[PDB]
Amino acid sequence: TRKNVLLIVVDQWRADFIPHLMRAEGREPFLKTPNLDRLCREGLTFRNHVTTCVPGGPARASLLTGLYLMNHRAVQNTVPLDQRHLNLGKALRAIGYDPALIGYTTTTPDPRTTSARDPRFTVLGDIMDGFRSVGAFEPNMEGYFGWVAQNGFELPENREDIWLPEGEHSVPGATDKPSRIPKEFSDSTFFTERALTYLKGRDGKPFFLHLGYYRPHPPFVASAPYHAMYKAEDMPAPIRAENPDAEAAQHPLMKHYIDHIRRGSFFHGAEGSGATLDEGEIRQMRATYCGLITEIDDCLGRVFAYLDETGQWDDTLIIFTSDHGEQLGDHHLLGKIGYNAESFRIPLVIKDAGQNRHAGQIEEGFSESIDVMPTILEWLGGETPRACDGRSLLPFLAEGKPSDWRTELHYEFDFRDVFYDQPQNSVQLSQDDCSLCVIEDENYKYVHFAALPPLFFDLKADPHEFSNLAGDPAYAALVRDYAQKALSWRLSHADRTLTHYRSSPQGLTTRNH
Amino acid sequence: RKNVLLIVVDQWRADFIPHLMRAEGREPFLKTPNLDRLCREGLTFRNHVTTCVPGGPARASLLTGLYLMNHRAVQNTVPLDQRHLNLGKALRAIGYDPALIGYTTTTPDPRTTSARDPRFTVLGDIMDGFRSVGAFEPNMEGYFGWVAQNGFELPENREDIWLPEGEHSVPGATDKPSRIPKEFSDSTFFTERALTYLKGRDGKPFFLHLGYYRPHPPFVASAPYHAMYKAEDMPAPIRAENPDAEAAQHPLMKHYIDHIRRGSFFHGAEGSGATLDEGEIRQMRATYCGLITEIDDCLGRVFAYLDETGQWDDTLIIFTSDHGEQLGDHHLLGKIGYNAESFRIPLVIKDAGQNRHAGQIEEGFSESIDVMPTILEWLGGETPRACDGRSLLPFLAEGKPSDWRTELHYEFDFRDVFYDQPQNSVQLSQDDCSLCVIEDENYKYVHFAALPPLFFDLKADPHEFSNLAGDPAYAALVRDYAQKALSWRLSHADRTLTHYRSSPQGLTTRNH
Amino acid sequence: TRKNVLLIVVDQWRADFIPHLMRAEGREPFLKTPNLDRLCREGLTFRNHVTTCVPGGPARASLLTGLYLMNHRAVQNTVPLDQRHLNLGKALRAIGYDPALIGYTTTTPDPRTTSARDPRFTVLGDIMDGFRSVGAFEPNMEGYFGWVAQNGFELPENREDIWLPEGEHSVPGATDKPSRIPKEFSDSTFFTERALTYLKGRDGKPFFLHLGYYRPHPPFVASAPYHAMYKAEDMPAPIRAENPDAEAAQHPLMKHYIDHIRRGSFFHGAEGSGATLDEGEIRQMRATYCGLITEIDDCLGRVFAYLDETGQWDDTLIIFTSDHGEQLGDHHLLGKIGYNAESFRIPLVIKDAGQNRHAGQIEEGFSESIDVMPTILEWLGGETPRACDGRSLLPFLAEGKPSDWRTELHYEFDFRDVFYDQPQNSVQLSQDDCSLCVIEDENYKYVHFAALPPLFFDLKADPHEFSNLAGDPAYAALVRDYAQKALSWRLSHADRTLTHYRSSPQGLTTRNH
Ligand SMILES: [Zn+2]
Ligand SMILES: [Zn+2]
Ligand SMILES: [Zn+2]
Repeated sequence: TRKNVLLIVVDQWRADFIPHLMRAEGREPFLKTPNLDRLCREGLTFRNHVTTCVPGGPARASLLTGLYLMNHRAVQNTVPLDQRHLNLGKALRAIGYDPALIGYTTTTPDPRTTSARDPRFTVLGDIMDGFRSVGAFEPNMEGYFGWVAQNGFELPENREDIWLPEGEHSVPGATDKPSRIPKEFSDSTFFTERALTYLKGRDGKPFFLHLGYYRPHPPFVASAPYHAMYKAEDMPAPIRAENPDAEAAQHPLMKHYIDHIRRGSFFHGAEGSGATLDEGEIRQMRATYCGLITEIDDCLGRVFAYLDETGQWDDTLIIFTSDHGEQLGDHHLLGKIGYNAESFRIPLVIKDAGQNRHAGQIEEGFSESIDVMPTILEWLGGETPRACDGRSLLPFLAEGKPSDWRTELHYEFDFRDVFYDQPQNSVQLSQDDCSLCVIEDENYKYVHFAALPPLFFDLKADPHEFSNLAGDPAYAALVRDYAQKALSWRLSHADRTLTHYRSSPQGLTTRNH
Repeated sequence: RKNVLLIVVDQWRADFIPHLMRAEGREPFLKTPNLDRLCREGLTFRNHVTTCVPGGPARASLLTGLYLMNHRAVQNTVPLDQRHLNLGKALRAIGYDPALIGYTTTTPDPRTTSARDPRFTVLGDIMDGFRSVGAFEPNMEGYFGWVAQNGFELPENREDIWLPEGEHSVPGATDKPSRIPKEFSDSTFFTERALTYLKGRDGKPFFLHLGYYRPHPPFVASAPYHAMYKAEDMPAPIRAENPDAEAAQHPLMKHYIDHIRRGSFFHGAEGSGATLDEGEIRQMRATYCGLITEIDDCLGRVFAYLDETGQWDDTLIIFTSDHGEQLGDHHLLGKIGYNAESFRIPLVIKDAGQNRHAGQIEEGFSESIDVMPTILEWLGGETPRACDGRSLLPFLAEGKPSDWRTELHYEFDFRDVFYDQPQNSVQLSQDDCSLCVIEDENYKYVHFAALPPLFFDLKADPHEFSNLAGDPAYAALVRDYAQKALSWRLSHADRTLTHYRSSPQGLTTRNH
Repeated sequence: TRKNVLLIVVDQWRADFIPHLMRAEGREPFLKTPNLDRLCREGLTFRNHVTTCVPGGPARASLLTGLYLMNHRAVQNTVPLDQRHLNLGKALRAIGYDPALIGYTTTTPDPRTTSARDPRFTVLGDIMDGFRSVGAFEPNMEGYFGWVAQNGFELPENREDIWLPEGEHSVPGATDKPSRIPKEFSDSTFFTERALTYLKGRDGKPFFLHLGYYRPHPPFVASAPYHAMYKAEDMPAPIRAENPDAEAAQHPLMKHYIDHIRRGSFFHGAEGSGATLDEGEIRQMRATYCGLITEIDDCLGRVFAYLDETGQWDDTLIIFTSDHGEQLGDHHLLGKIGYNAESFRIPLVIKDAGQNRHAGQIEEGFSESIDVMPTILEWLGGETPRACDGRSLLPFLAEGKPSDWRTELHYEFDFRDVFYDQPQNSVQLSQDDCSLCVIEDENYKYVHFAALPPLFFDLKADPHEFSNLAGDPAYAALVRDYAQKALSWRLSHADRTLTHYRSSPQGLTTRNH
């Protein structure tokens, strides 16, 4: 009996940019993703999914280890992932699968096990040990640019200028002008061709493949025709306080980011404050973001076609997800940082082999990126490792939400200094005191900071997190309650590596409950 | 020439230190002349706690500088991941031989030793990274063989040496001596190993962990210590109306009242730990002081040798206990649960030379995890990045650093081990069988992972009888303490590699 | 300031197929290698280089760890390489260089660090830990066949039938017909393409690249026009004994190989004994073999072009070599097996940076495959690891053969049973007794078997190893001496990982001599 797994991981794709969910609420989608729509219609779409941390580094450690950031300790980009942790790659090998990966993991190696001069200590990060690279973005995007260059397209002196907007009158920033690279040499095409190459090599033998897409990560410019596909005026408006300073008044960490986030990190060549973008420009960006999205969908179309032609579609567990979200103007922020819901809320669509008993349904239960790894391993016939914080989602594909499933969503962020951003200057704390965790449900959200003020939100009254109730004596019992939940969640999720073992007079044994 | 002598007694309560009784205006109800010497020449810390219980957790913390939340040796019989740097490994790194006497009750790491390994057969064994120079060993064979080799005839069942004298003497709280003379006591044994080690060193610099088993039970003493102290001159137990009144406070208290047995505290006895009368509890307390005095006599022997050989003034001497003991407080026997008497332990530090703070009594909030950093940096080393604890040296200089902790912290995990199954009582799986405590001079907040929490007003209710955590009027305070506890957890997440960075320039490191 | 190493490693390319050396000897070359000729013209050609063991797995382990087989213990294909041993990848990372690699290493993993179900324990071998893979043959050649499918070429049901000769009923075996794959999709073009991709991605940044070719490894069939590039009539005749049995009678190990080697392992779909190929058939094979070589040369052309275009040629150390030789019908043998010189004799050409001071010259010092790794590491500024048996060749590019250079060549072969061949059933020995070592110089060769008769050859009279003297009482003193040399070698090359260390009153110390 052949079983395949296709993990599709996009980067920076928000939860609320999924047509199938828009349609269930009664809205007409403002973008098109027909191939995703097929996955959706044929599988289970998760409405309330979060990555348990951001940015890419931490988010991928959580995704590829089943561990919360509090256990995996890859707290930011550039911070080492301890190699004691069992990653998805190493686990799949232990059950006979070859862990093929396309994309990147943005992982910083363990310094105890590699030379200080290792080139990998020179970039944000590199591919996690334990996977087989079959199409790397590679440090500095070299895999891609080499591939562009070997395809006979002549790149500019400064290679990233392929993402300047086209035409010698066009200002960098939000744009309706295409990029300077053709769609047949887009990074999304690059990864897709690597998938097709790999799958064709396999020639019907069972596979695991992590298919990583860079998009819709910035820079926010798209190859033709995706640049003009959608109109600014059809995009939803950003949700924000009256001006950048009103937003900044909420919390010191909010202020650092409002005061520090640059347009140049989201639009190639652009200059100035991300927070000072006007509504018109955010709308345009947003439409470019929709283009990038639809290109991925066109791309998934090719991968699905090859599975159909080779009779593999019904043999394959396809999971579609993102590593993290993106502010996209919400609360005057660009990117993924801080405590706001849009940075953590990501899509999850799972299509079982065969005809899916819940095909087309929308699951409301609270899932977390740490759940993916246990799901895959259980589905391929293996055990969920003891150390994992996450739990297999497979019951959702069966009877439904287990009776003891989590009742709140959990996520974390660590803002200690790295080489390109120094929150600690703004916040005046040392690195071991720069974190927060979040506890959220249908009615409230509590953000607790290691050593700064807490935030509490009535999501019925204030669903966009504008009014901190945390200092209001009238809410003492409620904030108590949520602090207590958060505390119990920590206690219950201390490291589990060896805590199930026991010496006894009858020798070493294991406890299963 | 710098020496370190770490005396770790077992089960010795914070509030059985004469020096502190005297400062409080009381007449010591026991005598510890030698420890009294240390306190007079040194600093006594009055608010010191072990960050967990029982003996393997407490010692993992003590010997790694890590809270239970990071060392994960959450109970006796639960393995200690060997990734964690221990005191002995650290000492070797700064050129000290980590000589150890007694025991650490450490369960080894399954990933680095065979399942058939004999050490997975006992509660625990000496920790990797030390030089054993006098092992209680597993099953206490090191001691027993020493008794046998000294020519003392042992009974069929060896532990019957701690049956009380006389074939008509009732096992239990007893006024009769043990069936072994003091010259073959376990405390005499450990002391003889200590003296052998020290004399072998012949003046060369030294680290030594001098472990004693006492006042661990059984609560029975060699002559004359059985009689030395009187049950009429002991402090009364502080407890509720009856077992059930106390049981009713919390489901874990119920578990322990309902299950602690007398045989775990007096050899061959049986019946319930909770149902001892105040008369019996006081007799027990008399035996305990006896065993305490016997340790003091022993340390006299070890201190004497230090004086003779000119080493006393070079030797950082640290006196402490792995954990406390209820002694019938709250109808409990042992070191379990959340009550302060299981966690409050002694700490007395005598520096080299003349002590700037000789005889003084420190009030700052110290924790067992601080001991290791203290030793290491005293001998010229660094405090490892990974340690939750902090060096105590500033207290022996100018005093409490302006950024010292303002609360005490301690944890307890009560998952099923092979001789007690609290999961049956409280109906939780193992990963939810834990609590942490957060305590200052005014309140204490005991938070459970999956049972109702406890909150006490320490002024009005210094002995933890009236849970206030469900009083709506207390919402804001109970929040505050959950809030502190939550910040402590966040702030004390594992730090092994979280200080490193990659950069355009290569691998670097943040100090702050 | 800028320093590149390109290590080119071909497979099964004999040392006596190097035009530069043939011209030096006075012979008109029977094949063409202009691009290799350029390296020779500009660099140093070593006429007496050997691989210290065969076949692929073991030879590569030696090449890439600097260790003799007596120390790396990867004694055959399928046998694990202990990971305690430090390889080229790991060394390079420790001096700041990315260990990019193309091709394959056929390394069996270390079972103590990897699960028993790891799919890498299912193939002959896979890529060695420590290298970055930027162009894998992959297990099964999937990487290549994936790249052919994706180029739009329609592969047969049994993919490997691309190497059946052209035509409805051309007889498999030594052939003059082309293969059924166009040259634009040959394996040689695949490895090349991946090379160019890699270099184009680097974009001037210093690099290390292991550029591996599969050719001229069998099957012996070539894409058009390489199939008819050379004529049987012009190919050197095989050197062999009068008949197979006569060859067999020299030693039980030879007899086992004569009796078991099949034409199918060298011509795809062929049947019969490789031993029984007549000389016409062998000459045909030799011609096709030259076919594949010149295809490689053509390919090195494109790579050298790109270094020339980009101004990198003068900044690049280029080392050209092979993992092992090939009997190519000599002694009635096909493959790389036993003790004969042609299985071990391999090419080495080294072009230093700048204008080489020994350009064109031919070095005669005895070099071994183990010396390559130290050479590269010293040239890049690092140190020769203390464990290495090999020694740096850079003095040859400076003043010349060091005054204490080895005075003999050493190589080894272990013939314990593997899944696809079982010499233990022929020679009746247990696996720890199934080895030989060779010691050879310009005048004598000694072959020492662990548990079979030894062999001794006078190479002036009998340069082709036909007349074993080892049992002639008149050579007892000479055999003694060579056995004594062999013994002294074993003793002086015992594992050095930690033997330079000492405890002392002062603490831990190191002894440099
Ligand atoms: Zn990302
Ligand atoms: Zn203890
Ligand atoms: Zn080979």
